[PDB]
Amino acid sequence: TYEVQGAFYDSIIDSELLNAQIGINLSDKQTFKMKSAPRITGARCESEPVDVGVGAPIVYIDTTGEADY
Amino acid sequence: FRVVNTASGDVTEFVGPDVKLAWDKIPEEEIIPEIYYTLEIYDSQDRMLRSVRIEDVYTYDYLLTYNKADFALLNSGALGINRKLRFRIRAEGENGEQSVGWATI
Repeated sequence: TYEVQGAFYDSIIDSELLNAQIGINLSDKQTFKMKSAPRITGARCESEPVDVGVGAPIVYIDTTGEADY
Repeated sequence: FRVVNTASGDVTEFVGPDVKLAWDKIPEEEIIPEIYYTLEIYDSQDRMLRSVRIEDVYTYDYLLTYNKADFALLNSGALGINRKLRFRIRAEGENGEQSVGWATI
C-alpha cells in the first residue's frame, strides 16, 4: 500500500523549494493497496460431458489473483 | 511604473519567477545632471525589504534568488519565499531630493 499526495507547482518553486515542500499546496492523502499477480494453484483434465461419443479433453486450471484478464 | 511579466488576465498576477520590473525615464533628466533611481521593496505586512539605488538602467530585475534567500532568512529568519510584494521607486539626484516621485504604486 502507498499513500499519495500531489500538488501543482508554478515557476516560483525551485528545486530546493520543491524539496522543502514549503511553497506548494499539498493535496489530500489518498491510500491504496497495490494488487497481486495471478498465481496458479492446480491443474486437471476431464472428459467433456456428452450423451454419445467420446468427450474432448478439457483442462481445468485454478488460480488466485487480481488480473482482470 | 509596471511589471512586463504580469499575467494576461490579471495585472496583479505575475507568472514568471523574477519580476520584470520596468519604468519610464523622467522627462527632465536631460537638463538634470547624473541621476539615480532609488528602488524600495516592501514585504508583506508593510515591512520593507531593501532600498536599491539604480542608475543608467530603466528596467530592474528582481531575481528569484533574492526572494528566496535575500529576505526569507534575513527578515523572516526561515527558509521561504514572498508572494505578495509591493514595488515603488523615485528619481533623485545629488544635492537635493524629489519626494513627489517617492510616491509610486
